Amino acid sequence: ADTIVAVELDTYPNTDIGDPSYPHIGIDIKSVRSKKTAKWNMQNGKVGTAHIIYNSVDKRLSAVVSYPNADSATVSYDVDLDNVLPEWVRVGLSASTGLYKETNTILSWSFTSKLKSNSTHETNALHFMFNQFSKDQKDLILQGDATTGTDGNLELTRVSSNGSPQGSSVGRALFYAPVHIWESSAVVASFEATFTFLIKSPDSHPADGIAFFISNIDSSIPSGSTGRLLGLFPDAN
Amino acid sequence: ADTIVAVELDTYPNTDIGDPSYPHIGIDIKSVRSKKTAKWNMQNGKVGTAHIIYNSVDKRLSAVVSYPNADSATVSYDVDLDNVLPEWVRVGLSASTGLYKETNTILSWSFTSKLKSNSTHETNALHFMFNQFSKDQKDLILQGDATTGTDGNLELTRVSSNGSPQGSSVGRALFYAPVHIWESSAVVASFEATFTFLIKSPDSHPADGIAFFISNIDSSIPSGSTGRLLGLFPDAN
Amino acid sequence: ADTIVAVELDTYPNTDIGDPSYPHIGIDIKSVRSKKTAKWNMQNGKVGTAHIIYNSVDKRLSAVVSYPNADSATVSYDVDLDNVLPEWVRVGLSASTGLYKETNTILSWSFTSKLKSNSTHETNALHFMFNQFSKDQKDLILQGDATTGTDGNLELTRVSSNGSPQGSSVGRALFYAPVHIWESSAVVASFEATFTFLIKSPDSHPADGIAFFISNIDSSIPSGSTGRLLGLFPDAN
Amino acid sequence: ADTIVAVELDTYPNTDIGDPSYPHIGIDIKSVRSKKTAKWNMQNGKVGTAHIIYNSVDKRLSAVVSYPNADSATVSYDVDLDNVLPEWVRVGLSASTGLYKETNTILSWSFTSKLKSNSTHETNALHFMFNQFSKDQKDLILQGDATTGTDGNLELTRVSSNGSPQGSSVGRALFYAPVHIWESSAVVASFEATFTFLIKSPDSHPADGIAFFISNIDSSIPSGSTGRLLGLFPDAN
Ligand SMILES: [Ca+2]
Ligand SMILES: [Ca+2]
Ligand SMILES: [Ca+2]
Ligand SMILES: [Ca+2]
Ligand SMILES: [Ca+2]
Ligand SMILES: [Ca+2]
Ligand SMILES: [Ca+2]
Ligand SMILES: [Ca+2]
Repeated sequence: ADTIVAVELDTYPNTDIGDPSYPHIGIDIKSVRSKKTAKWNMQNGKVGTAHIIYNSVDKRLSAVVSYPNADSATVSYDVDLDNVLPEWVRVGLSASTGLYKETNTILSWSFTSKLKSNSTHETNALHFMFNQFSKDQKDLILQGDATTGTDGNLELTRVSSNGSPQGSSVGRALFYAPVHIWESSAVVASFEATFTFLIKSPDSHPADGIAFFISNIDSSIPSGSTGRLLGLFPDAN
Repeated sequence: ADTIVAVELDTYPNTDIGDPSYPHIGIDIKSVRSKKTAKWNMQNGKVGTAHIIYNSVDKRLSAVVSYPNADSATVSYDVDLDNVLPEWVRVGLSASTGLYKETNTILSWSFTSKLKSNSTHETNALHFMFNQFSKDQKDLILQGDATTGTDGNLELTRVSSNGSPQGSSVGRALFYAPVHIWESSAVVASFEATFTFLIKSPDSHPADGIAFFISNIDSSIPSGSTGRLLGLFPDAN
Repeated sequence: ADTIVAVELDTYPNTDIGDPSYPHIGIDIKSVRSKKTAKWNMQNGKVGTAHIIYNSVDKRLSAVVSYPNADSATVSYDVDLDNVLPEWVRVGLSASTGLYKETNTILSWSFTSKLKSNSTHETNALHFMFNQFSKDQKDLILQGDATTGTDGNLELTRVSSNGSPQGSSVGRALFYAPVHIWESSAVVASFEATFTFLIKSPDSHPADGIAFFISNIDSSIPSGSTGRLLGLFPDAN
Repeated sequence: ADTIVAVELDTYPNTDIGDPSYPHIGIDIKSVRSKKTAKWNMQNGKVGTAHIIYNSVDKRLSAVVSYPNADSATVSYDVDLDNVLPEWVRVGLSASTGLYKETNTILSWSFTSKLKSNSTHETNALHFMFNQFSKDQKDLILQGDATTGTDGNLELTRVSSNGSPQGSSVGRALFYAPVHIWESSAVVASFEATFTFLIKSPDSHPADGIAFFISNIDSSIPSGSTGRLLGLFPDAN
C-alpha cells in the first residue's frame, strides 16, 4: 500500500534478508532490502547525529551518520524521487525492537524542504526544528508506541519507568503538515533532514534500528512491522 | 467562541463602529474595534507589503505596511499574547467584501515562529514561505470563498473570470500545522509574518479589508461575518 | 573616540561608578554607567546563554540571560540606534579581568541583521553562526588577549595552560565584515545576537564581565580599559 | 597565481578556445576551457536567475540557469573542491565585455556556506543576501569597473549615463569576509549561491559573460583579462 523511501540506521544484522554481517546505514526504496548500505560503527549509549540531503539537480539521496570524536559513515544512492514518491508527502521517524531491544530516543529533529521556480525570486519552503518535545506535541502525528515529553525527548519505542527498553515495540512520528516535494515550474527541489538519537541497550546485540522516512500522507504502521521491518514495510520482499 | 488577535488592513471606514474617517491599519484583540489604529494611504491597483512582528520580551505587537516608492504606515500595541491566546494556535489570512468590493489577492506569505528555552542551544521553530500557490495547496486550510492557483495567487474573496471582484464575499486561508506560541521553559518567544497583497477595485470606496490573524486551532468563519466584520468576528461588539 | 552600544554581563559590583551591589546585566549607550540594569544570578562554572534583540519599529534594545534549570534575567531599554550608531558598524564580544579574575570563554556566537525595504521582496541580510572556533579564524578580528582554537572555544581573556584565568587581561573579537544597520528606504531594520559563555573563577568575587557590543568599524581597545571598563570605554564618565 | 573555480554564463562563442557554437553555461576549474558545458538559450533584455549548489558528500558542483516562462539549462561536474581550493576563500561575481558588449547587471545575490562537525549540534555558517545595493556597499570589495547604487543595482561592467554598455570593460565584486569551506572535523560542507542578472545589448552577438567564482582571498583581476577571459584567467590555457 504505502510508498516508502527511507534511510535506515540498522543495528541488528539479519543476513537472511540481505543485511551485511554488522550494524549499517542503508537507503531503502520501497523495500527493506536496502538498495545501498555502508558499515556503521554504532556506539551503545552515545548520542549520534544523522544528516540526510537530496536535490533534484544531482538526484542523489545521501546520508552521513556520526558520533562525537569518531569517524563518520556515509552512503549515497542515485535516485530521482519524482519517479518514486507522489507530489505531496509526509516526513517522519520510525523505530522498532523485536526479541532483541534498544531505546530509540530522538533528542532533536530539523527538516527543510525548498522548491525554487523559474520565476524571479520565487521560493516555496517549509522548515521545522524540534530541540524540545513536549507532552502534547500537536504538530506531530504519533503512531504505535511513540510518545513525547519524557525528559523533553521523543521515544519512538516503548521504554519502562526505570529507563529500560521493551521488546516487540514499534512507533513512528510524522510532521503534521504535508510537504510539497515537486512543482510543475520547479527548476530545483531539495530537502535536508537532521536528527540526534540515543540508542541504549543492556544487550550485546541490540535491535532493530531507527529510520527517517518519506511516505504518502495517509501512511500508517503496517501490521506485524515490529523487528526487522522497522515499522516501515509489511514484508521483507 | 473563537479567540482572535488580528492586524487589519481596513479599506472602508465604518465610523459607526469606531473606524476613523479613512483607510487604516489596526490591531484587533478579540474585537473588530481596533484597540489601536494608524492612517493608511491605500493605493488601488498597487502591490503592497505588510510585516508583522512580536516578541515575548517586549510584549509589543507591531505591523508596518508599505508600497514601493511611498512612505509606510506603522502601528504598535503593548499586549502579552500569553494572556490572550492559547498555547497552540493556527495563523491565517482573511478578507471580505460587502456592498462595496475589492479583490483580496495574496501574492506571497511567509511566517516564522521561534521558542527559545533556558537550555543550551534549545530552539523550536516553524517557518513557511509561499511565493507560489498551486491549485491543490494541501498545507493550507481554505475556508469560505478562498481559492488557490489562479495565476499562482491566493484569492481570499471571490473574483469572476474577467478579473472583477464580487461583493458579499468572505474567505480565509490557515496554515495546516498548529503553531506553538508558548512553552513552560521558554525564555523568549517570537514570530514574524510577511505578506504581499493586491487590492484592486473598479469602485472609489473599496471594501472591506484583509487581515492577518491568530486564533484557536478549530477556528471557522463566523456566520454573517461578511463586510465590516472581515470574516473574523460574529458581531461588532 | 569610539561610539559604543553594549549589553554587559557585569560580574563585579563597582558601586562607586553606579553598579548595583550585585552581579547584573546592563545596557550601555556610550558610557560604562548602564542606562538600565537588572539583577543577574550569575553561576560560577555553569554555561549560560545571552539573547539580544532589537527592531527599528519598537526601538527597544532587550537582552535575556539564562542558565539551564534556572529563571532568567531580562532588561530592556527604549533607544533609537539610528540616532546613536553610524550606518555601518562592526559587532563583537569583549571581556576583561582586573585584580579579581575569571575565564571569559565563548562557546558559540550567532548574529542576524536584516534591512527590509519598501520595495516588493527586498531584504538585505547578514547572518553568521560560530559553534566551533578554529586556531586561524580569518573571519574574526581578534584584539588584545583574545585567542581561538583552545578546545574549539574563543577565550576573550588570557587563560594559562592549566586552565587558570589571569588578571589584568582584556580581549575582544569582532566579525570581519562591517554590518549595515540603516538604509534610506528601510521600513524595518532588526538584529538578534545569541552567545553561550562559561565564566569560571577560583575566586568568590569574580571580575569583570563580558559584553556584546556594536561600534564604529575602526574601533579598537581603549588604553587602560582593563577591569571595570570592560575593554569598551576609556574612562568611567 | 590565483586559484579559480567558476560557473560561467558565456554569451559569446569563442570556438577557438573550446567554446561550443552557441551561448552556454560552463564549470571552470583553473582554466577558461570549461571542463563541462551546456547549451544556454540566453535572452537579451530579460532578467534571469542562476542557482549554484555543492556539498562535500556528493562532491558535485551543479548550476541551473532559468528565465521566467522558459525551460532551464543545467550543468553538473564531479569535483572535490577540497582538492582544488584552499581552506579559506572569497566568493564573488565577475563579468567582461570586449569588441562586442553587453550590460552585466546584478539585481540580487545570496550565498550560504555551512560546515557541520561530528560534534552534537555543531554548525558554522555564513549567509548574505543583497536585494538592494547602495552607493557605498562596505561589505563588498569592488574591482575593475564594478560599481553599486545605480538604480540599487550592481553593474559589473561599465555602463554610460544613457544606459549603453561599454566595451573592453571588466569588473568584479567579492564579499568582504573570507569564507571557510573546509574544517578538520567537518562531516559535511556545503554552499549554495543564487543571483539574478540582466544582460542587455544593442548588438546581435553580445559578449562576454558573467561568472560566479571562488578564489583565494587575495585574488585580483589578472592583466588583460577583458573579453573572453571573463576577468578570471590571465590566459586561455
Ligand atoms: Ca536489520
Ligand atoms: Ca538493513
Ligand atoms: Ca472598516
Ligand atoms: Ca477598522
Ligand atoms: Ca562592574
Ligand atoms: Ca555594570
Ligand atoms: Ca566565450
Ligand atoms: Ca565558455
